[PDB]
Amino acid sequence: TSRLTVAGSDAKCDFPATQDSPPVSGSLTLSKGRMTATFECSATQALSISTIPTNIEQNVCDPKKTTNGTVCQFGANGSAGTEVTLKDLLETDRIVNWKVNEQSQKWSLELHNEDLPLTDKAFVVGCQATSASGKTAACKLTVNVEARASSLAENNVVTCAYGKGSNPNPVEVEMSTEKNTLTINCGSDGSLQPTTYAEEYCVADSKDVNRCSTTRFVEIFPKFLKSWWVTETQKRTSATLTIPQTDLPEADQQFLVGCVPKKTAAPTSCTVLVTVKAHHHHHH
Ligand SMILES: [Zn+2]
Ligand SMILES: [Zn+2]
Ligand SMILES: [Zn+2]
Ligand SMILES: [Zn+2]
Ligand SMILES: [Zn+2]
Ligand SMILES: [Zn+2]
Ligand SMILES: [Zn+2]
Ligand SMILES: [Zn+2]
Repeated sequence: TSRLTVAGSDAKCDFPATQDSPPVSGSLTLSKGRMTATFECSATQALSISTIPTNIEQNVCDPKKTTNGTVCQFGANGSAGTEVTLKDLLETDRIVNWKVNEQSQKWSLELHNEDLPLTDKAFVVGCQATSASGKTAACKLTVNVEARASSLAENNVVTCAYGKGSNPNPVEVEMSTEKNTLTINCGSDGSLQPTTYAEEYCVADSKDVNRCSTTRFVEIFPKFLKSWWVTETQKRTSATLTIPQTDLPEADQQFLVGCVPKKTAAPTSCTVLVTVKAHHHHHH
């Protein structure tokens, strides 16, 4: 016998059955503002509980990774893909793991903003209780992790993401004398748009990088040179435009670039709508 309870981002599995049974299954979602999941597994005195994967403090299951490394087993028959680390599933830099609560086992997973992926992710963890050749029951928990939002940071650095909820609107960016640079980071999941960004932009009227009509940058910046763009050379997924401060246009112009999911979780594109303000002192 198995029982799963879920309220917000806290899940509890509780384990004398009529017959045997598939894993009791449920889900929860982590995102900005709901960054901590908890998982508890408890059983009556005669049952031993294990987790799936066997070490939850090191690994989670990727149901998408089936051809593999080590398989995530539920019961004698069941499978939920393969063991991955969270940092690998999330494609992020910081080591992130479920943590045992020290003080009926319970675990906590706390994401930080920097842990939020560029694309929508899901993983699976579970508990299995074995009777004293013994009978099992299990709970299966799917945790969906929503992609970070595409965003603008100081010094006009754009972080693009591609999740279902990542791109409600274009990211609006101002350039002017005091703010004469633009950096676009597509990450390894994305590609700079237009592909010809070193010479061209997308006409801004579409407000959507997915509807990109290319036009030459010289048409709006008469002094434009290709050298105004520098691309990260090992990383061709980031580039920075620097308009020399005396070379800003004499009238306001607007252009669009961005990041599209790479020509191959990632349903949306990142549109960056740039307004170039002539005769503008942002801080004064
Ligand atoms: Zn942190
Ligand atoms: Zn921090
Ligand atoms: Zn990826
Ligand atoms: Zn062209
Ligand atoms: Zn002027
Ligand atoms: Zn100024
Ligand atoms: Zn301004
Ligand atoms: Zn400022």
